[PDB]
Amino acid sequence: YSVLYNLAPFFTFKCYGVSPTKLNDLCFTNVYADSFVIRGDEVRQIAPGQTGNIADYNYKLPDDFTGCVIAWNSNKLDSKVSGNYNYLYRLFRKSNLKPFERDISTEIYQAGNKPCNGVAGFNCYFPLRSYSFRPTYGVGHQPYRVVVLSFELLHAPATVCGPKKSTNLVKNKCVNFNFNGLKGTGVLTESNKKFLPF
Amino acid sequence: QCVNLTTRTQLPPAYTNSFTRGVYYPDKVFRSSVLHSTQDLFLPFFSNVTWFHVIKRFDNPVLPFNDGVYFASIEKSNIIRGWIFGTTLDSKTQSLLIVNNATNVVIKVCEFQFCNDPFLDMESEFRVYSSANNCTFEYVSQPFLNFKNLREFVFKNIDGYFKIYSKHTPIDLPQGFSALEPLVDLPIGINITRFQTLLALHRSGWTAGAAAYYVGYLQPRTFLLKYNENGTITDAVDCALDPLSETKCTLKSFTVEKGIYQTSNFRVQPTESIVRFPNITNLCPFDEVFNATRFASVYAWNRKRISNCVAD
Amino acid sequence: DIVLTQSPLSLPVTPGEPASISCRSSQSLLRSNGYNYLDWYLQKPGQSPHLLIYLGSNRASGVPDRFSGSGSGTDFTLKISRVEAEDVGVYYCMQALQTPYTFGQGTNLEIKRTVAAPSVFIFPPSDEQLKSGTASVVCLLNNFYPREAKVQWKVDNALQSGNSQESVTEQDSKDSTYSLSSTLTLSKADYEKHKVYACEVTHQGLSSPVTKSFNRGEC
Amino acid sequence: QLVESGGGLVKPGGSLRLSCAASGFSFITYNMNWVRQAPGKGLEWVSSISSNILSSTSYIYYADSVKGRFTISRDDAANSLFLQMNSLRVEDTAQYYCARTRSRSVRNCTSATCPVDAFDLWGQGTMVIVSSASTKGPSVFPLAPSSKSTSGGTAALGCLVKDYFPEPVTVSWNSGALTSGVHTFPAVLQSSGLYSLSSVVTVPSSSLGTQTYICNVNHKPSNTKVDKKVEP
Ligand SMILES: *[C@@H]1O[C@H](CO)[C@@H](O)[C@H](O)[C@H]1NC(C)=O
Ligand SMILES: *[C@@H]1O[C@H](CO)[C@@H](O)[C@H](O)[C@H]1NC(C)=O
Ligand SMILES: *[C@@H]1O[C@H](CO)[C@@H](O)[C@H](O)[C@H]1NC(C)=O
Ligand SMILES: *[C@@H]1O[C@H](CO)[C@@H](O)[C@H](O)[C@H]1NC(C)=O
Ligand SMILES: *[C@@H]1O[C@H](CO)[C@@H](O)[C@H](O)[C@H]1NC(C)=O
Ligand SMILES: *[C@@H]1O[C@H](CO)[C@@H](O)[C@H](O)[C@H]1NC(C)=O
Repeated sequence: YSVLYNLAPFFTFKCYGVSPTKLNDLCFTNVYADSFVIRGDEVRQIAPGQTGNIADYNYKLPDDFTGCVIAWNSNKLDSKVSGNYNYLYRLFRKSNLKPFERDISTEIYQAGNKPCNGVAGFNCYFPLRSYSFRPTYGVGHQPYRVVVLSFELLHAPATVCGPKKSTNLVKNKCVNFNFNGLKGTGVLTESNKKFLPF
Repeated sequence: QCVNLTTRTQLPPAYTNSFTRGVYYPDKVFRSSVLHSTQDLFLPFFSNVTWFHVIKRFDNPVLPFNDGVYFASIEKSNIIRGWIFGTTLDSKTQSLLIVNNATNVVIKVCEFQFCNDPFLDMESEFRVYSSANNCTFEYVSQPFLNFKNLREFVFKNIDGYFKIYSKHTPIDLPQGFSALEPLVDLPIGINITRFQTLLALHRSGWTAGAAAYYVGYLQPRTFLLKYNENGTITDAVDCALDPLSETKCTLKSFTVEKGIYQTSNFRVQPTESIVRFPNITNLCPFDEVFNATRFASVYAWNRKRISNCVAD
Repeated sequence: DIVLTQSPLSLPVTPGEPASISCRSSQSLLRSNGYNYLDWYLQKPGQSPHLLIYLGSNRASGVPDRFSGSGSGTDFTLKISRVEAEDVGVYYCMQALQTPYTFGQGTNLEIKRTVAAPSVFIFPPSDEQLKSGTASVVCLLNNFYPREAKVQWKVDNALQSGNSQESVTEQDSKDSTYSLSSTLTLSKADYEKHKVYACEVTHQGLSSPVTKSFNRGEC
Repeated sequence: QLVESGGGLVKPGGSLRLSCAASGFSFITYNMNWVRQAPGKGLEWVSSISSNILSSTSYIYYADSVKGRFTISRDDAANSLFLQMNSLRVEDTAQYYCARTRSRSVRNCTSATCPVDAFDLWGQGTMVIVSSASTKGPSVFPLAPSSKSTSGGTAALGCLVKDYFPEPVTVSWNSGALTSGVHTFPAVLQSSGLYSLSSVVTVPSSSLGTQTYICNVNHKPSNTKVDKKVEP
C-alpha cells in the first residue's frame, strides 16, 4: 500500500470498513478486485445498503462487505474529442439483481402488457443506456474510475501476508528479540551449525 | 481427446516388502545428535505394499486414498510423468493435476474432465483432459527431475496443506536408508479420496519401456528418529513392530543392555457392541405438555411426573 | 430466389389525390412471431435511402402521419393523404424473412402540375468540337414539370437510339420545376454525312409534341 | 454515419479497403450491414454482421457470391468497419451503404435466418470504379446563345465541358456575380466512361453587345481552372 496510493490523480478514499492504517498489517485471503468506470456522481451508489439505479440493477452490494472501495477521477484517459459512448449500463429490469452477481443478459423489457419479440416498439426499450463522456462536461458528468476490493477469510490458508517491509534486526549484544513473530529472551549470536535448505 | 487402450493384458497386482522405506522429516525443525520420538503418519516397517510393473503390461488402476499416499518407483529414461488426485475424478468435483514436461513442473488444481484411459505420449502429445470449469489457482515450480534412479514421493493432506516429500538417489526395494526431505507445500485445502497414475508412451503403434512403481499405505504411529552430528537422519526405529524395538523406543536408545524391561500393558480390544433396551416402548404425549392451550401462572406452576415412555 | 415485381410505377399522381403502391409476396411473411415483418423505405435521390414505415402497422423515426401501411400476407399497400414536393424518391418494400434478400423496382414520384409549359433549347456543335472530331449536340428542357419527358433524336426521318443520354435535375426550391439535358454524341464523319438534326420533346403539358429543326453549317 | 472512407481506381486483380467513420454513438450495440445500389432500378445487399455485445462469437450471414468473393471484419474498439476484397470479377459501381439495424436485441436467429427491423443510418460519400484509366483534363466548349426559346429579348448561353474525371466539378458564371437564369445540370455516364456536363445561363439580348460573359470551370482533383468567354 505505497505504490497504488500517494499518486497524482485525486483519491476518493472515503470508505467504511477496514482501517487504512491496518492495511499494511492485514493478511486477507482471496481478495476480489474488480474495476469499472462510471459517470460523475455515481460514486455514492457503490455503497453497502445504498439504493439507486446502479445499486439495484447494475451492481448491488450486500449487507456485509468486509472492506471498502477505492475511486479516482480520470478525465484524460476516458475522454475523446468526439463523443465517447462506448460504455453502457443497464437501466430496465424486472427483478432486483442479486448481490455479488453478474447477469449478462440483454433482452427486451416487457414494460407494457403487449410482449415484444426482439423488436423495440412503444412499450419496449433496450435496458442498456450509454454514458456520456466528454472533457467539456462538469463534475456531475466526468468519467470516474472505481475499483472494488473485498477482504474475506476462506478455506485457503494464510499465504498473502508477505514481507510487509519489515526493517529491523541487530547484532547480538545480549539483546532480547522476537523470532518470526514470537518474542524471544535469548541472544542472536553467530552459529557454526549447518542447516538444511528446508 | 482420449484414446482407449485395448492391448492391456489382465494380471493380478504383485506384492513386495517395505524394509527401510517411508521415513521422512516430520517438520522443518533442525535436530542433531538426538533420538527424538514423535507421532506422525508413517509407513510401518516390514509391511506389504502393492507392486505394479509396466513393460506389454500397462498398470493404471484406481484405488481410494483418503490421505497419506506413498509413491516409490525405480525409473530410467523418464517413463513416469505425473499423478492425479481428486474425489470423483470428473467435472463435478475439484481435482488436482501434476504434470511436468521437459521444461518444468505444472500444478493446476481444477475441475478437469477426466477420461477412462489418461496417459502421455520427441514427446509433444498431451491428452489427459478436455475442459476446465471451476478453478482460480495455478502453480509452476522448478522441475523435479538397467536400473539407475529411484524416485520416492510422499503426499499428505493434513489441515488443508498438501505436504510433498521427495528424495532422488542414484542406484525390488533396495536395502538402504534415505530420509525424504520436504519439497513443496501446497495451500489447496480441498478433499481428495482417489488417485490415478499418468504414464508416458514412446512412439516408434506405441512402445512402453520397463518401469515399475510402488504404492504403500500410511498409518498413524510413533518412530524413534536418529539425527547425526551434521543434521542428516541416520536410522529410524518403529515403536510397535517387535518387542526389541519397543524396548529401544521405551529406553530412548538404539542399544539396550542385558536385563528385564517393561514397555507397555497387554490389553484386549472389544469385538462387538451390545446395547439393547426393554423392547416395550410406551411413548409420551409431549404434545399435551408442549402444545397446551392453557398454561399455569408462575406463582402456581403445574407439575407432572412423566414416567414409562420414550424420549423422542 | 425471392425476386418480385412491384407496382408498374407509371402512375400519374396529382395533388389532392391519394397514391397507392402495392407489392406482392411469393411466400407467406410469417416467421417466429406473428408480427408483419415488412418495411418500406423512402429513397429520395441525392443523399440517402431513408425509411418511412418499419415492421408492423406502427410509426417510427418521426415520419409524417400521411404515410401509413395496411394489409398482411399476400396483400399490402400504402396510403398517402396528400403528396408534397419533398416526397419525391424511388420506392421499395423490404421483407424481413432472411438476410439474403433481393430488391424490387422503384421510380421517382410524379406530380401533375399541368401548367408549366416546357422550354426546349437546342444548341448546335461548335467549330472547335468539329475540329476535335466529335460533334456533340444538346437538347435542353427548362421550366417543365414533372420529370418524365419523351425526348428522341431524328436524323433524316430516322429514329436514333443508343447514342443519346438524359440527365434530370433535382426539383427547384424556388418555383418547383424540373430540368432535363439530352446530349447526343456522334462522330464527325457521320455528322458531315447528314444535313438535318433535331430533337422532339413530348410532355403531358402539351397538346402536341414540340419539334424544332436546325441545319448544320449555319453560323 | 457521416463520411465513409475508401475509394478510387482499383484493378480487378487488386485489393479494396473500405472503412466507415462516424461520430459518437452506441456503436458496439448494433448489427450493421452493407447495402449496395445500382444506377437503375434495383439495389443490392452485400453482407451483414452482428455485434459482440449480444453474442460471444457473433453471427454470420453470407450469400453465395459474397461468401465466395467478399469478406467482412470488425474491430469492437473504434468507430470503423472493415470490408476487404481479395478478388474482384465484375464490380462496376459500388456505394456500400454503412447502415445499422433498428434492433438492439436479437432473438431466434440461426446461422442462416435472422429478421431485421429497419436500417436508419445509411451512409454515402464513397465511390469505386474499375477500369477507369486515369484522370483526364476537362475540355471547355462555349455554346452560342439562341434567342428562340427565350424569345427575342432574352438569350440563353452556356459552357459545355467534355472528357473530365472524376464526377465532382465546379462551374460558375462571372466569378459568381451572375445568379439570375443560371442552371447547372448533373452529368451522365458515357459508354467510354468520360463524363460530360452542361451549364447554361439566360441573359437579356440587350446586354450581349455590351457585357462579356465568362464561365469559370474548376476541377479540384485535376487542379484545372479554365476561364472561357462566350460570344455569339
Ligand atoms: C502381503 O500382503 C497381504 C495383504 O494383502 C498380507 O496378508 C500378507 O501377509 C503380505 N505378505 C507378506 C510376506 O508380508
Ligand atoms: C510445458 O508445459 C507448459 C505448461 O502449459 C507450457 O507453457 C510449456 O510451453 C511446455 N513446454 C514445452 C516445451 O512444450
Ligand atoms: C464453483 O463455481 C461456483 C459458481 O460459479 C462458485 O460459487 C464456487 O465458489 C466455485 N467453486 C470453487 C471451489 O471456487
Ligand atoms: C471427502 O469426500 C468423500 C467422498 O467424496 C467423503 O466421504 C468425505 O467425507 C469427504 N471429506 C471431507 C472432509 O469433506
Ligand atoms: C558435515 O555436514 C556436511 C553438510 O551438512 C556434510 O557434507 C559432511 O559429510 C558432514 N560431516 C561428516 C563427517 O559427515
Ligand atoms: C401442537 O401439537 C399438536 C399435536 O400434534 C398439533 O395438532 C398442533 O398443530 C401443534 N401446534 C399448535 C399451534 O397447536
